[PDB]
Amino acid sequence: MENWSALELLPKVGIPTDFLTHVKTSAGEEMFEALRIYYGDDPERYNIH
Amino acid sequence: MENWSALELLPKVGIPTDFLTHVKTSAGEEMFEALRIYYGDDPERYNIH
Amino acid sequence: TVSAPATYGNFVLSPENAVTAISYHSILADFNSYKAHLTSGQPHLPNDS
Amino acid sequence: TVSAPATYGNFVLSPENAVTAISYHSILADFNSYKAHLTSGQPHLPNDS
Amino acid sequence: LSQAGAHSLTPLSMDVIRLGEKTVIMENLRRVYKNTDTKDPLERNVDLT
Amino acid sequence: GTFCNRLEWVYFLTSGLAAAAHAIKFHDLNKLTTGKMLFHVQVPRVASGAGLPTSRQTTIMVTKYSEKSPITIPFELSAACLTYLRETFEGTI
Repeated sequence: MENWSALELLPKVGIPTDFLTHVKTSAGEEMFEALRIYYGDDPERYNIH
Repeated sequence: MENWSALELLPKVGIPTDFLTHVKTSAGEEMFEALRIYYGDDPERYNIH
Repeated sequence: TVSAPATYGNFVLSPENAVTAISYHSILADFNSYKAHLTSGQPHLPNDS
Repeated sequence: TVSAPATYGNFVLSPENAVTAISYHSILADFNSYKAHLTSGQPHLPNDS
Repeated sequence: LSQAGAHSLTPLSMDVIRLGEKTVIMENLRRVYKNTDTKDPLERNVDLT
Repeated sequence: GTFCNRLEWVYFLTSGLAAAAHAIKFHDLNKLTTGKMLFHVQVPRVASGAGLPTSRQTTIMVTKYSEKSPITIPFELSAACLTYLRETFEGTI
Protein backbone atom coordinates (compact mmCIF):
# COMPACT_ATOMS: atom_id res chain seq x y z
CA MET A 1 0.00 0.00 0.00
CA GLU A 2 1.74 3.07 -1.33
CA ASN A 3 2.35 6.39 0.38
CA TRP A 4 -0.30 8.60 -1.18
CA SER A 5 1.10 11.59 0.72
CA ALA A 6 4.23 11.20 -1.41
CA LEU A 7 2.05 11.52 -4.50
CA GLU A 8 0.29 14.52 -2.98
CA LEU A 9 3.26 16.62 -1.92
CA LEU A 10 5.58 15.88 -4.84
CA PRO A 11 5.17 18.22 -7.82
CA LYS A 12 3.18 16.60 -10.59
CA VAL A 13 3.17 16.64 -14.37
CA GLY A 14 0.07 18.37 -15.70
CA ILE A 15 -1.64 15.98 -18.11
CA PRO A 16 -4.91 16.33 -20.04
CA THR A 17 -6.32 13.21 -18.37
CA ASP A 18 -9.26 12.40 -20.66
CA PHE A 19 -10.47 8.81 -20.45
CA LEU A 20 -13.78 7.64 -21.85
CA THR A 21 -16.31 7.14 -19.06
CA HIS A 22 -17.07 9.22 -16.00
CA VAL A 23 -14.35 9.36 -13.38
CA LYS A 24 -16.46 7.96 -10.54
CA THR A 25 -17.76 5.25 -12.87
CA SER A 26 -14.28 4.19 -13.96
CA ALA A 27 -13.17 4.23 -10.33
CA GLY A 28 -16.03 2.46 -8.55
CA GLU A 29 -16.37 -0.18 -11.27
CA GLU A 30 -12.70 -1.08 -10.76
CA MET A 31 -10.72 -0.16 -13.83
CA PHE A 32 -7.49 0.64 -12.00
CA GLU A 33 -5.43 -1.45 -9.63
CA ALA A 34 -5.18 0.41 -6.31
CA LEU A 35 -7.62 3.25 -5.70
CA ARG A 36 -7.66 5.77 -2.89
CA ILE A 37 -10.51 8.29 -2.83
CA TYR A 38 -10.78 10.86 -0.07
CA TYR A 39 -13.91 12.96 -0.39
CA GLY A 40 -13.11 15.79 1.97
CA ASP A 41 -9.60 17.13 2.38
CA ASP A 42 -7.50 14.56 4.18
CA PRO A 43 -4.85 15.77 6.65
CA GLU A 44 -2.88 12.53 6.20
CA ARG A 45 -0.77 14.34 3.60
CA TYR A 46 0.54 16.65 6.33
CA ASN A 47 2.06 14.00 8.59
CA ILE A 48 5.62 13.16 7.53
CA HIS A 49 7.48 10.29 9.18
CA MET B 1 13.21 -5.59 8.92
CA GLU B 2 16.60 -3.86 8.82
CA ASN B 3 18.34 -3.29 5.50
CA TRP B 4 21.70 -4.73 6.44
CA SER B 5 22.86 -4.52 2.82
CA ALA B 6 22.95 -0.72 3.01
CA LEU B 7 25.34 -1.01 5.93
CA GLU B 8 27.72 -3.11 3.85
CA LEU B 9 27.49 -1.02 0.69
CA LEU B 10 27.39 2.61 1.84
CA PRO B 11 30.74 4.16 2.80
CA LYS B 12 31.14 4.30 6.56
CA VAL B 13 33.27 6.36 8.92
CA GLY B 14 36.22 4.95 10.78
CA ILE B 15 35.85 4.90 14.55
CA PRO B 16 37.91 3.35 17.36
CA THR B 17 35.42 0.87 18.77
CA ASP B 18 35.72 0.25 22.51
CA PHE B 19 33.18 -2.32 23.64
CA LEU B 20 32.98 -3.01 27.36
CA THR B 21 33.31 -6.79 27.33
CA HIS B 22 34.40 -8.92 24.40
CA VAL B 23 32.38 -8.09 21.32
CA LYS B 24 31.24 -11.66 20.60
CA THR B 25 29.96 -11.85 24.17
CA SER B 26 28.04 -8.58 23.79
CA ALA B 27 26.64 -9.97 20.55
CA GLY B 28 25.70 -13.33 22.05
CA GLU B 29 24.14 -11.77 25.16
CA GLU B 30 21.97 -9.35 23.13
CA MET B 31 22.82 -5.93 24.50
CA PHE B 32 22.02 -4.39 21.13
CA GLU B 33 18.60 -4.46 19.54
CA ALA B 34 18.99 -5.92 16.04
CA LEU B 35 21.87 -8.18 15.05
CA ARG B 36 23.17 -9.62 11.80
CA ILE B 37 26.05 -11.73 13.07
CA TYR B 38 27.34 -14.37 10.68
CA TYR B 39 30.53 -16.04 9.45
CA GLY B 40 32.28 -16.38 6.14
CA ASP B 41 31.55 -14.17 3.15
CA ASP B 42 27.86 -13.62 2.54
CA PRO B 43 27.03 -12.63 -1.05
CA GLU B 44 23.80 -11.12 0.32
CA ARG B 45 25.06 -7.58 -0.28
CA TYR B 46 25.10 -8.01 -4.07
CA ASN B 47 21.58 -8.83 -5.33
CA ILE B 48 20.22 -5.30 -5.33
CA HIS B 49 16.54 -4.96 -6.21
CA THR C 1 6.74 9.44 -45.02
CA VAL C 2 6.89 9.63 -41.24
CA SER C 3 9.66 10.83 -38.96
CA ALA C 4 10.30 7.81 -36.75
CA PRO C 5 12.78 7.66 -33.87
CA ALA C 6 15.96 6.12 -35.21
CA THR C 7 17.16 4.45 -32.00
CA TYR C 8 15.66 3.68 -28.62
CA GLY C 9 16.08 6.48 -26.13
CA ASN C 10 18.02 5.83 -22.95
CA PHE C 11 16.77 6.23 -19.42
CA VAL C 12 19.81 6.25 -17.16
CA LEU C 13 20.20 6.21 -13.40
CA SER C 14 21.39 9.50 -12.03
CA PRO C 15 23.78 8.80 -9.12
CA GLU C 16 21.20 10.25 -6.73
CA ASN C 17 19.09 7.19 -7.53
CA ALA C 18 21.82 4.70 -6.58
CA VAL C 19 21.58 5.60 -2.90
CA THR C 20 17.81 5.12 -2.90
CA ALA C 21 18.26 1.82 -4.73
CA ILE C 22 20.70 0.61 -2.10
CA SER C 23 18.95 1.87 1.02
CA TYR C 24 15.22 2.10 0.42
CA HIS C 25 14.91 -0.40 -2.48
CA SER C 26 13.38 2.08 -4.90
CA ILE C 27 14.15 4.44 -7.77
CA LEU C 28 12.44 7.80 -8.00
CA ALA C 29 13.10 8.82 -11.59
CA ASP C 30 14.20 12.36 -12.54
CA PHE C 31 15.42 13.05 -9.03
CA ASN C 32 17.13 16.41 -9.51
CA SER C 33 14.14 18.00 -11.25
CA TYR C 34 11.95 16.87 -8.36
CA LYS C 35 14.46 18.35 -5.92
CA ALA C 36 14.58 21.66 -7.77
CA HIS C 37 10.83 22.06 -8.17
CA LEU C 38 10.29 20.97 -4.57
CA THR C 39 12.71 23.55 -3.21
CA SER C 40 11.38 26.16 -5.65
CA GLY C 41 7.67 25.70 -4.93
CA GLN C 42 6.62 25.43 -8.57
CA PRO C 43 4.20 22.48 -8.58
CA HIS C 44 4.28 21.64 -12.30
CA LEU C 45 7.19 19.81 -13.85
CA PRO C 46 7.92 20.81 -17.45
CA ASN C 47 8.01 17.20 -18.60
CA ASP C 48 8.07 13.63 -17.34
CA SER C 49 11.05 11.31 -16.89
CA THR D 1 38.44 27.20 33.51
CA VAL D 2 37.56 24.98 30.55
CA SER D 3 36.48 25.77 27.01
CA ALA D 4 32.77 25.33 26.42
CA PRO D 5 30.74 25.33 23.19
CA ALA D 6 28.98 28.68 23.23
CA THR D 7 26.48 27.64 20.54
CA TYR D 8 23.91 24.92 20.12
CA GLY D 9 24.48 22.23 17.53
CA ASN D 10 22.68 23.71 14.55
CA PHE D 11 21.95 20.99 12.02
CA VAL D 12 19.93 21.48 8.85
CA LEU D 13 18.18 19.20 6.37
CA SER D 14 19.32 18.87 2.75
CA PRO D 15 16.72 19.26 -0.04
CA GLU D 16 17.23 15.77 -1.41
CA ASN D 17 16.81 14.57 2.16
CA ALA D 18 13.43 16.29 1.99
CA VAL D 19 12.71 14.40 -1.23
CA THR D 20 13.58 11.08 0.43
CA ALA D 21 11.56 12.19 3.45
CA ILE D 22 8.46 12.70 1.33
CA SER D 23 8.87 9.67 -0.90
CA TYR D 24 10.29 6.89 1.29
CA HIS D 25 9.46 8.12 4.85
CA SER D 26 13.16 8.08 5.70
CA ILE D 27 16.18 10.34 6.14
CA LEU D 28 19.79 9.59 5.27
CA ALA D 29 21.90 12.22 7.00
CA ASP D 30 24.50 13.99 4.83
CA PHE D 31 23.11 12.66 1.56
CA ASN D 32 25.49 14.67 -0.63
CA SER D 33 28.55 13.23 1.10
CA TYR D 34 27.24 9.68 0.85
CA LYS D 35 26.33 10.19 -2.81
CA ALA D 36 29.77 11.61 -3.58
CA HIS D 37 31.73 8.94 -1.73
CA LEU D 38 29.67 6.15 -3.28
CA THR D 39 30.34 7.06 -6.91
CA SER D 40 33.86 8.22 -6.10
CA GLY D 41 35.42 5.04 -4.77
CA GLN D 42 36.63 5.75 -1.26
CA PRO D 43 34.68 3.76 1.38
CA HIS D 44 35.68 5.83 4.44
CA LEU D 45 34.14 9.22 5.17
CA PRO D 46 35.88 11.92 7.21
CA ASN D 47 33.14 12.14 9.83
CA ASP D 48 29.48 11.48 10.48
CA SER D 49 26.67 14.02 10.43
CA LEU E 1 73.29 -15.07 14.43
CA SER E 2 74.03 -11.71 16.05
CA GLN E 3 75.64 -10.82 12.73
CA ALA E 4 72.43 -11.87 10.99
CA GLY E 5 70.46 -8.71 10.32
CA ALA E 6 68.87 -6.18 12.68
CA HIS E 7 70.62 -3.42 10.77
CA SER E 8 68.66 -0.19 11.12
CA LEU E 9 67.07 1.32 14.22
CA THR E 10 63.68 2.94 14.69
CA PRO E 11 62.46 4.74 17.82
CA LEU E 12 59.33 3.93 19.77
CA SER E 13 58.05 5.16 23.13
CA MET E 14 57.23 2.46 25.69
CA ASP E 15 56.96 2.36 29.48
CA VAL E 16 59.99 1.26 31.48
CA ILE E 17 60.72 1.00 35.21
CA ARG E 18 63.79 0.90 37.43
CA LEU E 19 64.43 -2.39 39.25
CA GLY E 20 67.55 -1.81 41.34
CA GLU E 21 69.32 -0.04 38.44
CA LYS E 22 68.23 -2.88 36.12
CA THR E 23 65.68 -1.21 33.88
CA VAL E 24 62.98 -3.42 32.35
CA ILE E 25 60.09 -2.93 29.95
CA MET E 26 56.53 -2.81 31.18
CA GLU E 27 54.09 -4.15 28.60
CA ASN E 28 50.59 -5.58 28.53
CA LEU E 29 49.15 -7.71 25.74
CA ARG E 30 45.57 -6.58 26.23
CA ARG E 31 45.38 -4.78 22.89
CA VAL E 32 46.48 -7.82 20.87
CA TYR E 33 43.81 -10.03 22.47
CA LYS E 34 41.32 -7.17 22.46
CA ASN E 35 38.45 -8.61 20.44
CA THR E 36 39.76 -11.96 19.27
CA ASP E 37 38.45 -15.50 19.57
CA THR E 38 41.38 -17.08 21.39
CA LYS E 39 42.27 -16.91 25.08
CA ASP E 40 45.01 -14.63 26.34
CA PRO E 41 47.67 -17.06 27.65
CA LEU E 42 48.77 -14.59 30.32
CA GLU E 43 45.50 -15.53 31.97
CA ARG E 44 45.81 -18.96 33.51
CA ASN E 45 44.18 -21.53 35.76
CA VAL E 46 46.08 -22.98 38.71
CA ASP E 47 45.00 -26.03 40.69
CA LEU E 48 45.30 -26.37 44.45
CA THR E 49 44.45 -29.65 46.13
CA GLY F 1 1.12 45.39 47.16
CA THR F 2 4.47 44.67 45.52
CA PHE F 3 6.31 41.95 43.63
CA CYS F 4 9.73 40.31 43.42
CA ASN F 5 11.83 39.87 40.30
CA ARG F 6 15.10 38.16 41.20
CA LEU F 7 15.73 34.87 39.40
CA GLU F 8 18.83 32.69 39.28
CA TRP F 9 19.02 32.07 35.55
CA VAL F 10 20.68 28.79 34.64
CA TYR F 11 21.64 27.55 31.20
CA PHE F 12 22.11 24.09 29.76
CA LEU F 13 25.43 24.93 28.13
CA THR F 14 26.90 26.81 31.08
CA SER F 15 26.13 23.91 33.44
CA GLY F 16 28.64 21.12 33.92
CA LEU F 17 26.15 18.53 32.68
CA ALA F 18 26.75 19.80 29.15
CA ALA F 19 30.02 17.86 29.32
CA ALA F 20 27.89 14.73 29.44
CA ALA F 21 26.03 15.71 26.28
CA HIS F 22 26.66 16.90 22.74
CA ALA F 23 23.91 19.46 22.32
CA ILE F 24 22.37 19.54 18.85
CA LYS F 25 19.58 21.83 17.63
CA PHE F 26 17.52 20.38 14.77
CA HIS F 27 14.26 22.16 14.09
CA ASP F 28 12.20 19.29 12.65
CA LEU F 29 12.20 16.74 15.45
CA ASN F 30 8.40 16.74 15.51
CA LYS F 31 8.36 14.92 12.18
CA LEU F 32 10.95 12.42 13.41
CA THR F 33 9.86 9.03 14.65
CA THR F 34 12.97 7.05 15.61
CA GLY F 35 16.62 7.73 15.01
CA LYS F 36 18.80 4.68 14.50
CA MET F 37 22.59 4.45 14.51
CA LEU F 38 23.66 1.20 12.87
CA PHE F 39 27.19 -0.11 13.35
CA HIS F 40 29.33 -2.64 11.52
CA VAL F 41 32.24 -4.35 13.26
CA GLN F 42 34.45 -7.22 12.13
CA VAL F 43 36.71 -9.02 14.58
CA PRO F 44 40.47 -9.58 14.33
CA ARG F 45 41.43 -13.24 14.17
CA VAL F 46 44.52 -14.85 15.68
CA ALA F 47 46.54 -17.45 13.78
CA SER F 48 45.84 -20.88 15.22
CA GLY F 49 48.33 -23.45 16.46
CA ALA F 50 48.99 -26.95 15.21
CA GLY F 51 45.84 -29.06 15.07
CA LEU F 52 43.53 -26.65 16.71
CA PRO F 53 40.02 -25.84 15.53
CA THR F 54 40.37 -22.47 13.89
CA SER F 55 38.23 -19.36 13.72
CA ARG F 56 37.13 -17.45 10.64
CA GLN F 57 36.09 -13.91 9.76
CA THR F 58 33.11 -12.79 11.81
CA THR F 59 31.27 -9.57 11.14
CA ILE F 60 28.70 -8.13 13.51
CA MET F 61 26.03 -5.62 12.50
CA VAL F 62 24.31 -3.91 15.42
CA THR F 63 22.01 -0.89 15.58
CA LYS F 64 21.43 1.69 18.29
CA TYR F 65 18.23 3.66 18.73
CA SER F 66 16.97 7.04 19.91
CA GLU F 67 14.50 7.88 22.66
CA LYS F 68 11.71 10.44 22.45
CA SER F 69 11.04 12.71 25.40
CA PRO F 70 8.53 15.59 25.41
CA ILE F 71 8.78 18.36 27.99
CA THR F 72 6.43 21.28 28.52
CA ILE F 73 5.14 23.97 30.87
CA PRO F 74 1.80 25.80 30.95
CA PHE F 75 1.48 29.48 31.75
CA GLU F 76 -1.49 31.83 31.84
CA LEU F 77 -2.41 35.45 31.20
CA SER F 78 -5.14 37.60 32.69
CA ALA F 79 -7.71 39.15 30.38
CA ALA F 80 -6.98 42.68 31.61
CA CYS F 81 -3.33 42.20 30.70
CA LEU F 82 -4.53 41.02 27.28
CA THR F 83 -6.65 44.10 26.64
CA TYR F 84 -3.80 46.26 27.91
CA LEU F 85 -1.27 44.70 25.55
CA ARG F 86 -3.51 44.55 22.47
CA GLU F 87 -4.45 48.23 22.79
CA THR F 88 -3.41 51.20 24.90
CA PHE F 89 -5.93 53.44 26.65
CA GLU F 90 -5.42 57.12 27.25
CA GLY F 91 -6.54 58.72 30.48
CA THR F 92 -4.83 59.68 33.73
CA ILE F 93 -1.54 58.29 35.02
